Amino acid sequence: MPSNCRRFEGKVAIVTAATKGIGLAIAERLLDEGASVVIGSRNQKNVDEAIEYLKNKGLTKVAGIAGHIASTDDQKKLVDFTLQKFGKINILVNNHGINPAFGHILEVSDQVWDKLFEVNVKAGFQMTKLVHPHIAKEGGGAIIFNASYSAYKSPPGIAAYGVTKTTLVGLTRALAMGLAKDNIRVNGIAPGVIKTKMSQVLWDGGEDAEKELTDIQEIALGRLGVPDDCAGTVAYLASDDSSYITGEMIIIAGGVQARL
Amino acid sequence: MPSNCRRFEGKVAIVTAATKGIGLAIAERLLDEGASVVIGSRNQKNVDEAIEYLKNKGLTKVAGIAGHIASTDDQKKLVDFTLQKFGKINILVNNHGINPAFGHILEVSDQVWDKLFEVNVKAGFQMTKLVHPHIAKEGGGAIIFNASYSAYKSPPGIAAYGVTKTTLVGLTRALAMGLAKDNIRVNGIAPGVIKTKMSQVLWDGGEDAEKELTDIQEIALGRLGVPDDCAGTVAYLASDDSSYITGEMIIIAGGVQARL
Amino acid sequence: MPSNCRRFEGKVAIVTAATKGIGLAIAERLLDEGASVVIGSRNQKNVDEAIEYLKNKGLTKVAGIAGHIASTDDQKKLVDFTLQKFGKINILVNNHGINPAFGHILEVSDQVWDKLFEVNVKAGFQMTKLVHPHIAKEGGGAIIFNASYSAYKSPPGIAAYGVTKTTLVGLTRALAMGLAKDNIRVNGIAPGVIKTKMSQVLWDGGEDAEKELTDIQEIALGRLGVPDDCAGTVAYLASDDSSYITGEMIIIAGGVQARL
Amino acid sequence: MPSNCRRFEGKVAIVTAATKGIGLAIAERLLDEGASVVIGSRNQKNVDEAIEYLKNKGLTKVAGIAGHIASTDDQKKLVDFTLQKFGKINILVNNHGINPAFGHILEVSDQVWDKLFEVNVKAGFQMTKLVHPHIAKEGGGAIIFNASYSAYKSPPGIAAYGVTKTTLVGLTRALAMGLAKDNIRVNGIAPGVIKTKMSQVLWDGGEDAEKELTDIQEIALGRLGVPDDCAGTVAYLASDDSSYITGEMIIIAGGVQARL
Ligand SMILES: NC(=O)c1ccc[n+]([C@@H]2O[C@H](COP(=O)([O-])OP(=O)(O)OC[C@H]3O[C@@H](n4cnc5c(N)ncnc54)[C@H](OP(=O)(O)O)[C@@H]3O)[C@@H](O)[C@H]2O)c1
Ligand SMILES: NC(=O)c1ccc[n+]([C@@H]2O[C@H](COP(=O)([O-])OP(=O)(O)OC[C@H]3O[C@@H](n4cnc5c(N)ncnc54)[C@H](OP(=O)(O)O)[C@@H]3O)[C@@H](O)[C@H]2O)c1
Ligand SMILES: NC(=O)c1ccc[n+]([C@@H]2O[C@H](COP(=O)([O-])OP(=O)(O)OC[C@H]3O[C@@H](n4cnc5c(N)ncnc54)[C@H](OP(=O)(O)O)[C@@H]3O)[C@@H](O)[C@H]2O)c1
Ligand SMILES: NC(=O)c1ccc[n+]([C@@H]2O[C@H](COP(=O)([O-])OP(=O)(O)OC[C@H]3O[C@@H](n4cnc5c(N)ncnc54)[C@H](OP(=O)(O)O)[C@@H]3O)[C@@H](O)[C@H]2O)c1
Ligand SMILES: O=C1Nc2ccccc2C1=O
Ligand SMILES: O=C1Nc2ccccc2C1=O
Ligand SMILES: O=C1Nc2ccccc2C1=O
Ligand SMILES: O=C1Nc2ccccc2C1=O
Repeated sequence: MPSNCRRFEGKVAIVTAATKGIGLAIAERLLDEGASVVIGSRNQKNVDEAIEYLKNKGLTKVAGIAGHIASTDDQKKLVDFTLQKFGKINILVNNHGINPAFGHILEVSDQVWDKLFEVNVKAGFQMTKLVHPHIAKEGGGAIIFNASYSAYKSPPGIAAYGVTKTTLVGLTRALAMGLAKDNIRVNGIAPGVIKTKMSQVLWDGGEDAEKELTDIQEIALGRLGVPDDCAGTVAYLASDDSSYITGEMIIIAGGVQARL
Repeated sequence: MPSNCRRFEGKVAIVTAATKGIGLAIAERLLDEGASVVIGSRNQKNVDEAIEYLKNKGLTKVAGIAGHIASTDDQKKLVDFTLQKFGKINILVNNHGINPAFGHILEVSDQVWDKLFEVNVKAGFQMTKLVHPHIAKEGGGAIIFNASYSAYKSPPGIAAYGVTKTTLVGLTRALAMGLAKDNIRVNGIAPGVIKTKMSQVLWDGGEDAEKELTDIQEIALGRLGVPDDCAGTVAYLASDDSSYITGEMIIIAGGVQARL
Repeated sequence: MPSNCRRFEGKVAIVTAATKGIGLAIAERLLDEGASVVIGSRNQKNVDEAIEYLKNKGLTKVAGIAGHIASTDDQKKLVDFTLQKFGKINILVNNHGINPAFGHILEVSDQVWDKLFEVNVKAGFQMTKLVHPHIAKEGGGAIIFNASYSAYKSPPGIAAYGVTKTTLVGLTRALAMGLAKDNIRVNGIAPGVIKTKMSQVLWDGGEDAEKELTDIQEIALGRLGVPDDCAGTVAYLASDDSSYITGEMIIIAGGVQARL
Repeated sequence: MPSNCRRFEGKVAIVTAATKGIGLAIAERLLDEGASVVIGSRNQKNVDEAIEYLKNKGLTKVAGIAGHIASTDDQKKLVDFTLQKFGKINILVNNHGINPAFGHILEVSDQVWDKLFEVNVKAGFQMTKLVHPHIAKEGGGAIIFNASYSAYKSPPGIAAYGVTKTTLVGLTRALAMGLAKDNIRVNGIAPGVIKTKMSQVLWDGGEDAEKELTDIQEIALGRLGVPDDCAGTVAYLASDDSSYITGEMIIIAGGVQARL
């Protein structure tokens, strides 16, 4: 698990929606590598539990602020809080996304459609616009989007959600092309089924949904992912180990095929 | 030009935003192949001129209705008008899209962002939901989305527009997967620079912008596209000549490379 | 059904390996649209039977020559035979491909590896080099490669074959970029499971084994392909309906997902 | 800079063609992270100079063997030499590739065509077959292919080389799917223009010819690559930081666009 990598000493990262699951694993890895990290999520109780969990592991250069990531008020509070705590921003990890609908795409109301894009796409664009001048001031940095393997392979039941993740592939690229002038690299991850609360539904009940879903999605490595399976990639994408990489998506899905 | 193809006798198609350019060329080709076609656009004057142009060529199985494609009132009027005129719907070509912004993606306001998705993505989803039961009643049919090569290669100046076209690649796929049960095939085109009013800006002033832009985009075939360059593909995708093809995008850009 | 399309009057096409299955369906469609066609395959008896099958349908502008498509002697003879019979070449359809191996990729001998590339890739490159000056002399034309959906989704059992089909995606593109100067458009089809002798092992077992295979393969349209499912696309790709399209692959797999 | 990463203590890697350029940078990075590495190339003098360069930096867990990577005799000797020196193999980096041709694809002789595939593809397949039982014996490991961004964007002048790199995208995938059972992850890098002897023709001309090339190549980050730009990615792909990732290609081209 430990890499002795210390690629983030003197860096400040915001990780949105990072009190559980993938976002929390990302924050932990950045802290392990020397970063200062601000995490956010809606519920102060989750912020508190996450901060405690991290500080119990000796990861103390972390602060947390509760807010709704699609609230323009709360977006500004998150960015300003980061500047107040640590004085600068180098890295933004847009990890937020909602998956509330489950059903046929024809049954997605216009309201739910707009809400999916508001939280899953627009809020990441808004957060990028807010952090941009601060990252640019440091001479550059990194922005990472957490999309989904469903961006490439449209899934049943949550297809509208999948479309918003396709959108993030394009948004990642567009911001990469537009922010290169500021030496800000924009990349993304596209995780497969990761065992978190959002995907609990699918794989509920041990091996039965954890063994058929395994080879129903066609996962070559024969297991579902865990949150930490995303952290090494985000750390790599935010570090100088990827200094010549921008605009790219890395699929983290155990070998499931959906593009060349 | 004439193909003697008559693949659409007894079929009814809606082509949105089809009084000029690509949409009008699509409607003309479907009419040439025996279809009944309803065209729409915002301005009644454009509807009138398009209907006249078509009827002067002997293409008389066409009707037109003016409306804003992002108005839910006007969407219902367009679909109901088609059912009133021709009794059924077999084919929907979502050709509408706006490109009002020009500038850096960081300067796209949240309002313009939402408007781009409302017209370029949501309205096509809304039109699909409206026509779906009618196409399904005929035993199946075709829905075609006009995306853009900029869905794959993020362009300068109109990057936000490009992201909405990336979205349509995903929406095309999602609807293909969800509407297969009704034998409704959903595919798209992704045209490069086509010489229309929307792209007049770029290639203005004869060969100078029509010869440098030619090999500034890197077009292997050494010329810009024209609206009719899209019609053969849409006709193919809506016909039984593509009866085993769904969920796919065809790039119509004269050999510009942006995916494998 | 007929399309009544007649897009190929006065045109000459070579279709390789076209005495059965997909190649024969392609040849038949071009002949139906007015073309003169030369077909070939190894076995003179298959040539005879194909020619008689076609001529019995009134498709008499056809001629056949037996040869091995990877033999440089036979390649020259096929091209010269076409020029002698019909005076020119406008269109080459590289339909040929073999898959003798079935098993794990690690058990593919170096010899079988090289043979797969010799027939499935090199022979299409060689045929392209031979026809090129003749197509260029007519002011341009079309070359179509029959790859496979396994070019994008690596299959079990025939993975090495799949790699040769990935190669053809690249070769189609490389030739498109290099022959644009001559107005020769190079595109490809990437069929899914098409019911022919080559794929019989997968789908033989009655219409229930097929229905099972469509669910395993995740074919949205719920059926296997047939050879004619490819013919309309090749005709479209070889016609002026695709005159602004080069370097592209069209997946013909009933909605199986393997790229955006 | 250092990363201080130490992810490879007790691991053994083979890096092919690794006495200059990208391969040497990869070997150096693995050694810096604690690995034992075997490097090879044709010329004993280059092996000597690479070994001395490394040992002068204190990287002494390295050994070298001269051989031709497409020689089955030399392939066996390279693998057996690694086992004799270090007892095991965990990691194979297939870095080798040649491009002797420059010109139009139509002028590539059949012989040069076959030689391109022999070195650039077949030798990596052969090396994979040789190392596989040894990596599998360790409970799994990693194989990395160095393809090229020209696998996705067909280049002028070296199109045939580009096709061999498209092949490697497919081969990486096929091997990923087939070696998953052994917990062997197979991934690839697809570098853009990296400043090495191989690419010198393109970028030699001073830091103004380079700046010009970055604009022609449309490199968002505005500079050419260097060998170390590849090393962090290979190390990441070979480490447990990518333990849920197999079958993927990472483009390392400073933001040049050629797939979604
Ligand atoms: N797990 C998977 O299968 C999977 C696969 C592909 C992609 N992803 C992506 O990974 C990301 C994280 O998913 P996860 O599975 O790790 O979820 P998770 O374990 O349920 O974590 C959710 C986190 O998001 C926070 N959150 C939820 N809504 C929020 C809002 N409106 N504003 C701010 N924070 C919010 C939650 O805290 P509060 O409740 O306190 O707000 C919590 O910290 C998502 O973008 C998802 O699309 C997940
Ligand atoms: N030309 C290109 O370079 C290019 C490249 C890639 C993709 N595309 C796509 O092709 C499609 C058509 O573009 P085009 O270049 O052919 O445009 P165009 O020639 O300017 O045609 C525009 C058509 O859309 C109608 N329209 C505009 N806004 C509308 C609205 N809100 N509701 C209903 N109709 C509306 C116009 O009529 P009214 O003014 O009367 O409404 C007209 O009929 C678009 O989706 C575009 O994104 C174009
Ligand atoms: N069926 C599928 O599921 C499927 C899917 C994707 C792609 N494809 C591709 O479709 C193409 C055609 O295959 P098919 O499925 O139509 O097979 P098929 O029905 O078995 O027909 C194969 C044809 O190729 C000829 N042939 C075989 N070896 C030859 C050689 N060395 N030289 C010249 N002709 C030769 C055969 O005739 P002779 O025996 O007389 O030579 C026969 O006419 C292939 O490239 C294949 O890879 C097939
Ligand atoms: N540079 C670029 O722009 C670029 C871009 C994309 C991909 N790549 C890929 O990067 C890889 C490495 O190339 P590079 O740019 O680092 O080239 P480089 O700096 O010229 O190094 C090439 C290395 O390969 C060795 N080599 C050449 N032929 C060999 C053979 N038959 N057997 C064993 N070793 C051999 C050479 O040593 P000896 O002379 O002693 O054999 C040398 O150590 C290649 O696969 C290339 O296709 C390069
Ligand atoms: O996009 C997704 N595809 C998935 C498949 C399984 C579990 C979760 C998800 C996603 O969030
Ligand atoms: O998406 C687009 N990319 C373009 C390039 C040139 C002209 C028009 C367009 C588009 O509409
Ligand atoms: O698509 C394919 N289906 C197949 C069945 C058997 C052998 C090869 C193939 C293909 O390439
Ligand atoms: O990316 C590349 N840049 C190059 C320059 C010269 C030769 C080959 C290549 C590549 O594959």
